[PDB]
Amino acid sequence: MGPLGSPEFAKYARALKDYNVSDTSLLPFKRNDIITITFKDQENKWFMGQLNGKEGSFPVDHVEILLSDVPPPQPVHPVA
Repeated sequence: MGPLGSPEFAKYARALKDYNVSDTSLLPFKRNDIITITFKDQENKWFMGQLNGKEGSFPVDHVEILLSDVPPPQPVHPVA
């Protein structure tokens, strides 16, 4: 064994709580939300994800990572 070859990566994520952002460049959402990880950033600080017509970023302080890439049961209600 020379180089470390291991399956250490991600694919999907689920917001653990509500997140807010103020810069027209982030991705705000609510608890229990599946954040479709579209592009990892620091794999520890910020994360580029997107969901219901939303695409931006969010800190790891409130988002889990789903390696199995399985779609969990999520609610759907467009606020008006």
